[PDB]
Amino acid sequence: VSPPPPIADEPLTVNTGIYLIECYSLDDKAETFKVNAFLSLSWKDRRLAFDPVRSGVRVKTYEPEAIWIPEIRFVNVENARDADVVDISVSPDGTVQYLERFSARVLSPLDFRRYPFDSQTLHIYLIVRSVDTRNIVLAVDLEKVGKNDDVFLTGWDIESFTAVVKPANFALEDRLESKLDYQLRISRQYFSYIPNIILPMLFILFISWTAFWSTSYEANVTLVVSTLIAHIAFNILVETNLPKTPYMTYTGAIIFMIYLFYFVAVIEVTVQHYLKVESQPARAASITRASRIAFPVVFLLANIILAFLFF
Amino acid sequence: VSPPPPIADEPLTVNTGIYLIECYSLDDKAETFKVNAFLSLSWKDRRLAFDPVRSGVRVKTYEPEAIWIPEIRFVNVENARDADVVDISVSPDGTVQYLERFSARVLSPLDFRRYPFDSQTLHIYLIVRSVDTRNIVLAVDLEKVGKNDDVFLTGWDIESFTAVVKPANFALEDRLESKLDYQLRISRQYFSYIPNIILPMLFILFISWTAFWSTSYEANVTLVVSTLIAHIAFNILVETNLPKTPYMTYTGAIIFMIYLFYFVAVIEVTVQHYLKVESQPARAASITRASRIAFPVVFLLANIILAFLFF
Amino acid sequence: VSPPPPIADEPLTVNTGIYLIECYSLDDKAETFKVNAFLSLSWKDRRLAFDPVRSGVRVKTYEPEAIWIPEIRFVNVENARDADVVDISVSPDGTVQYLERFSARVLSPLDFRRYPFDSQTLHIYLIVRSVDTRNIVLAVDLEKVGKNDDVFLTGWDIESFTAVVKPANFALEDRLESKLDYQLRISRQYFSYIPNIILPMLFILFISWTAFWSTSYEANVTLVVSTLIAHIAFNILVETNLPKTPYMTYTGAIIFMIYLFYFVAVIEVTVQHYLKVESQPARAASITRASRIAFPVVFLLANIILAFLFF
Amino acid sequence: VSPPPPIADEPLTVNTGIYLIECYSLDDKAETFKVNAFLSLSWKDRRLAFDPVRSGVRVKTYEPEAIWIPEIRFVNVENARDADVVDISVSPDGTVQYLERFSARVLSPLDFRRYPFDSQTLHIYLIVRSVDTRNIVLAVDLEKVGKNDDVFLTGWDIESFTAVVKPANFALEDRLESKLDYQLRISRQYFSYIPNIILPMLFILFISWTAFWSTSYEANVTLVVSTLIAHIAFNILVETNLPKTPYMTYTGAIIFMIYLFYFVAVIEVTVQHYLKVESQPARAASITRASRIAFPVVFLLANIILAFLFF
Amino acid sequence: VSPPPPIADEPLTVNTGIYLIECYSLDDKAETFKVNAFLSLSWKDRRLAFDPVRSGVRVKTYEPEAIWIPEIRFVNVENARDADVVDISVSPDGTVQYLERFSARVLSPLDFRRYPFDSQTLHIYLIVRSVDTRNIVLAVDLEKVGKNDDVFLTGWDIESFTAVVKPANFALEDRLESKLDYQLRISRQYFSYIPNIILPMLFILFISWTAFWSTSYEANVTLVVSTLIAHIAFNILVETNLPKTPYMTYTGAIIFMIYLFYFVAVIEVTVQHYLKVESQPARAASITRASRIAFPVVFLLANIILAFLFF
Ligand code: NI
Ligand code: NI
Ligand code: NI
Ligand code: NI
Ligand code: NI
Repeated sequence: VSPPPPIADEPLTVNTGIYLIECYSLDDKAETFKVNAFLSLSWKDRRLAFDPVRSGVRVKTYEPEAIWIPEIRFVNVENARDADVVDISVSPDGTVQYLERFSARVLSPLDFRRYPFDSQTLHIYLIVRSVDTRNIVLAVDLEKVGKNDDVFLTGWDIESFTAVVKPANFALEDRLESKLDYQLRISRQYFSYIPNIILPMLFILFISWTAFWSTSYEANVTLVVSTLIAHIAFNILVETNLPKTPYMTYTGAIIFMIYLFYFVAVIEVTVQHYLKVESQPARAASITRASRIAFPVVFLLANIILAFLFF
Repeated sequence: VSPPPPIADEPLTVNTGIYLIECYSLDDKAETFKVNAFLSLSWKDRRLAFDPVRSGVRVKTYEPEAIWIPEIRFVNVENARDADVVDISVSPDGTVQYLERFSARVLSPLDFRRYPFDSQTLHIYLIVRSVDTRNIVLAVDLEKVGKNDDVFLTGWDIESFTAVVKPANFALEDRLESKLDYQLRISRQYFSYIPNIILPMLFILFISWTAFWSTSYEANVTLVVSTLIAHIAFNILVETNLPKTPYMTYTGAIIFMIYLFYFVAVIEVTVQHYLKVESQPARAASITRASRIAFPVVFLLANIILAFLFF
Repeated sequence: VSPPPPIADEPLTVNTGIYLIECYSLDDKAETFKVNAFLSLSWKDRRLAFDPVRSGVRVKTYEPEAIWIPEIRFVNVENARDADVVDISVSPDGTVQYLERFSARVLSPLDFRRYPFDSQTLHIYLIVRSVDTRNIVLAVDLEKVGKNDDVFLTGWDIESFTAVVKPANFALEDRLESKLDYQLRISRQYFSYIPNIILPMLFILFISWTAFWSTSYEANVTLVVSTLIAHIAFNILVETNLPKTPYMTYTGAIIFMIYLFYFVAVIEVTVQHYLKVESQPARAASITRASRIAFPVVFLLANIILAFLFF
Repeated sequence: VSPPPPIADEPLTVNTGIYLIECYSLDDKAETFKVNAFLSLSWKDRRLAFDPVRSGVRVKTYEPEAIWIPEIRFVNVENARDADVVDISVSPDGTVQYLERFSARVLSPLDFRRYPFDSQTLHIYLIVRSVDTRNIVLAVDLEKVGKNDDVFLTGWDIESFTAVVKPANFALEDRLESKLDYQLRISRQYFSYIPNIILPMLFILFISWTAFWSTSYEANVTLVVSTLIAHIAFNILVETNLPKTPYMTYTGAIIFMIYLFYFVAVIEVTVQHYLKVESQPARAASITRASRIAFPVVFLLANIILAFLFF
Repeated sequence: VSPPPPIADEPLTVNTGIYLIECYSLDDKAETFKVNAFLSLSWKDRRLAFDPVRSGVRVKTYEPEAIWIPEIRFVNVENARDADVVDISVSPDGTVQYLERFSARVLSPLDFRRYPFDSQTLHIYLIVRSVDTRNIVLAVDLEKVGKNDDVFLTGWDIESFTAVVKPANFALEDRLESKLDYQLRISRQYFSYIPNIILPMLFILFISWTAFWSTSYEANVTLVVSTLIAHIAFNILVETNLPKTPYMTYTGAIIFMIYLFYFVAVIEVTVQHYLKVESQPARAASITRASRIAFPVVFLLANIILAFLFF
């Protein structure tokens, strides 16, 4: 088999569509997601044209090996898609209608800068390589691009599944390549982060600040060091659900900043004890009373600055 | 091969049945379960009809490639099912009886709102796409729907395995689609959660309340902060076996609430110490004595409110 | 190909044997184990009978596709076995000798009630479904059931590999099914549990009891709360390599009970401090002296009761 | 099919090229990385030469089975590459242009000596074994060696992808072997290690040094022992993202050294208490004041020595 | 195809060789290792004899399907090897030279008794089953047994790769089997265990011994209990990289022994406090001074005894 011959000099247009059946395993660390979908393909092959009166059939069903089929591939997949041909139908004018159901593990970078209040645009790149006989170009039929209503991605809200209608045509290894960008827009369900991570982390930090209403150095050391220990258990838990980033994240910035608050609280507790031992308690009292206001105020202002820089 | 021709204009009815052989790996985090079952299919193909007197056989056995077989698929599967044809039998009137044994990893959402006292309805969606020649519709043969008595799902009680007899007929990519819903009802075995998670978590909380029978600030700080540390090691264990939900769960609500009790206990311990340093112990004594009753009472009432809202 | 015809009306007997080559990956959490073995099959097919003088051969070697072979399946496997046919030999009287080497992941429930002093009976269920032409029944040739001497299952002692000679014949979807039970008896090597889990867990508990020889409330709080923290680090470890059981395990019972001992020790430490603050030390001293005997005695008796209930 | 015959006695030159499409899963522990790329092959087969005037075609497209293709393998792969032939083009002189898209898991040792400020040279070894008819030699077509601009390896900067143009020709199992070395140079994005590991680890260490401004033995013991506990919860995190190295790593050296600082701090805290109990506080004061300068100074100088030895 | 006929009654000798290309993933817990190697086979098949003068050719090249090839298998593999035939060369006398490149996951038990100063003998068992026509026996061609110089097994030193030249011939399921033992001798690179596990574990133990230079019960309780807590984080980290054994390991013995030292240190700290409260400090002082010598001395002697028993 060889590609359909051009009537003039035009490229062969292969109309595409992806219909999502299942979306699962969005792996934040691996920056992958698994997909199960329908891939629809359509092109004109005049050599397959027939007369409906003479043949007695209005449509002709072929096996993939019997006819020419464009070699359509995905760019950003781990391995080639697991595909099963559902139907191949040829109309009298030779219009081929191809339908396959496939499953694939897709590589798609994630921007964690605004985590856990982030939105992502997952990509599925469709590609076709031109042949020596003729150039093959891809097109999107938007009416054949969609998703099942039941498509759910645990911990995410699915906004839209669309395609950038204009393909990216370029040369690769002395042959033209036609690339389509299918985009799955998702937004993170941040709800659970508030009672499970944000508030417990704030509670232990506020507990360390009770040392500003205590003159007992031994109890203060216990308060600040134990909550810092209680905080270490929380930081590690964050940096095992996310991959190693070259940039600063919203949550990473807050987590780092909270260490400074523990560090300055230890300095305050040390300074307070040192002055009282040095028979300067009136002074230690001024630093401790100022700390009661300074620590929550600086914490609030630093968080407003951070939220502003990130959002 | 082509589909059986209609006598009038009627759709081809494909009778289905699923008999569960094995149920395993209910993954709460992934919201998947693995299944090993028999899939039975039945339809009339008049082109395969025969005379029993002339043929000398009452039933004819065919290989899948020899005859037309409907392309039946599962909607909510990770990859296409691993299937092995067991038998194909044709009766004299042309009624085909197809039997295959398959294994599949099924995507089925779980509602954790009442965890660990939750019940679930797992779904297995059977689907068939109509062909150009004729429309294919699915039906349930209730006599061929069941499960092996030995079918066990570790940590769960299997209630029933039934099918919604009326299919969901709809258009998908300019063709008719007939969908059946097979439902596996299960209820969680909550027993082990009581001695392993609930009671140990309550023990450490009650230990923090012993600070209400102590005037020693340094020992009180040690009691409340250390048990809060012990509590942290328990929340992490629970959350890592469940996915991220946009709603509040029963266990998550209790776990969050217990933090407030640790936080208020620290305030009480701080207030008590502050008043005694300020030479107001009669007052500190009133707050501490009230706390002895308030903390268990508010804990009991808040749990009654939570149990009411969730059940 | 069709099944061998019956001389009278008798069912076709398929003699079976399983010879274990490798046993690996006994997964306690998943309740699975992997197996690599030989599966031998034997049956009489008179249509394959030949004269040795005329044919010039004493044995005939066939390809699986050339002759009729019974569809033998395993009941309790995750997916269908990975099998490779080794040999098919036909004797002059039509006796077929089939041999395949296979590998499979087997689902077999484990009873953890006596863990880590437990024994298990792993099962491999062989099954055959009858055909319309005739009924197929399975048989065990005990001389063809065995295991390689080098077969090792890490952390377990392999006792025996036998088969329940009488098959379980039953009707399933209007056809006879013949099921054989192959049993692999194993006993857990409990040795390492003594120095690695049991004794370290007992050491920290006995360390908490040193608080009964101390009047220092602050040191006592540190002793009991820190060892309870040390006990938490050991419980989590056990409840990860074990599934969520609807019943109570031997180790689970001991682990739960040890919490009560920590809880009562905290009450004692609190009661002791409260009485001394109330200028009643003679009384606190009586409770503390009684606790020195009561705690180890109640611990010993409760363990004797538990060992009796479980063994 | 047989290899192309030599015109004189020359070896057959197979021109190669690798174009990277995807780079993912650089597993530090396993010392592997996954690759998805184009493999281009080119050689002259005179038996396939044709006249463009007579044939009416300027290029001829063949199926892999129709013509002779060199058996090209990768040396350092876990299993054989998953390959799909994209195109086979023959020019009139018989120059074959072969193109396949493949995916493979590559074994490439990593040098962690300078971690997390390390750079690596990943290798992909191409190999061909000579046949009895003639010797096959590999060559690099630099114009067909490259990478997609979007090629990203999470946590790494991709510097270059080049090939050592001269093959390593050698005898292996009584036949000639021609080996090419494709090199992917990468440098680690160390940025995130500073706020997530380096600074938190330094904060807890500096917190232990506050004991040099305290005379309270009980608070000092709490400061140094608790931060050492906090440090233990950091060493474990690093040594589980790397394999077992026979040499010393930069990070491993720092982590080990920090233990000595905790150990000497405990000695100082013990010596200080011992002298004060022995009524020698003037002396304990001299050691404590010296420690305030000695500990940060020795820490800085030891880190300068380490940085010098490693970089 | 059928096996080569015997000239007299002798068994067919199949000469074997394994050449290691890659060694990776030595999994201590699973007791497996992955291998990528060349498997060479050689046997005489007189039916393939030819005259070099008449045929012109000195060697004949065949496709695997064209000639008879012995069914060679590996005993201790998880699944059947992934094999690709490289070459099949037939010499004038009928001597066949077969070469394949394979990859396999090998099951090989590991003796952890001397861990981390252990050496292992990994096994690769080659096997052939005799046929009805004649008996097949295996032999080792030592000239075809080896390994690539670049073969590296991370964390191990590769000593030798040899074969036990004499096969183990035995009857299995009424046929002869010929088994060869290929041995890969390796020794563990223990270096990193010293700064990463051994010394940090010793540091925390020595820190607990500072309690013998302190009269402060509350600081002593903090010293011994906190380092015991710091020790638990080091036993779990070790016993998760190794499987459960029925015997005792070197590292396991040391780890167990260190618990006794923590336990006796708590007794000493308790006895010291008890005597001082009982107005017997002269006696408490004698026990504490003796402990300063006894604890390091008994630790050294117990380690000498352990090293002697294990090495
Ligand atoms: Ni497929
Ligand atoms: Ni299958
Ligand atoms: Ni197989
Ligand atoms: Ni492929
Ligand atoms: Ni292969």
